[PDB]
Amino acid sequence: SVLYNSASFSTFKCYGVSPTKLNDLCFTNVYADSFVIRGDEVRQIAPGQ
Amino acid sequence: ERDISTEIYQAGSTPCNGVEGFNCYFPLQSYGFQPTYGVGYQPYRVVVLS
Repeated sequence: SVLYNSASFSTFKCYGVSPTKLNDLCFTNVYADSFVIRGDEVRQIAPGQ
Repeated sequence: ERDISTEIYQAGSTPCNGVEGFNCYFPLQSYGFQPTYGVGYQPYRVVVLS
């Protein structure tokens, strides 16, 4: 309900896998990260970059 | 079936009516393929004779 279509929380800059169909597939282990932005805006977060 | 009809897809909060960027995309983009590249990637002649 508040995962993807929250519409009021923040941005969701993501890529690669479908941001809608993953709601059905079930995983075993889910990782959580508490870190800080890379430094400029988001820029250097990109494959091949 | 032909697919001539073109229209910008809308699944988020943005209709993407010429406002590309900031979580907004446009399917048609320029590839920028210079000649001296991986000729193995070159498109081939595909024909179907039903």
